[PDB]
Amino acid sequence: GRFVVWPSELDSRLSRKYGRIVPRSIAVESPRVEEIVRAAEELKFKVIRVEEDKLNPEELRTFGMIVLESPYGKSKSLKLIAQKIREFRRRSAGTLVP
Repeated sequence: GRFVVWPSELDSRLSRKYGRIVPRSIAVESPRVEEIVRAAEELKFKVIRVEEDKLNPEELRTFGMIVLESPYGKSKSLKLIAQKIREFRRRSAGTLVP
């Protein structure tokens, strides 16, 4: 259905109390809004709206939200998005370790 994606929800750097929803091993480090949008697009989700606000200032320096429509539930959608981002980054780096 339609739901919002907040980068913290799939960020492996974070604890669950602080917002991570996705299992630790599936989550990716510092998911960027642009990465989430591209992942959603590759998964053929419909991107409704993207908001990104960067303000000169700590943890509130960056704000980002993506409104998506997916054929799947939010939890499954988030897992697929996280996996797609990992795949993206690996493709670009072309290497496993630094």
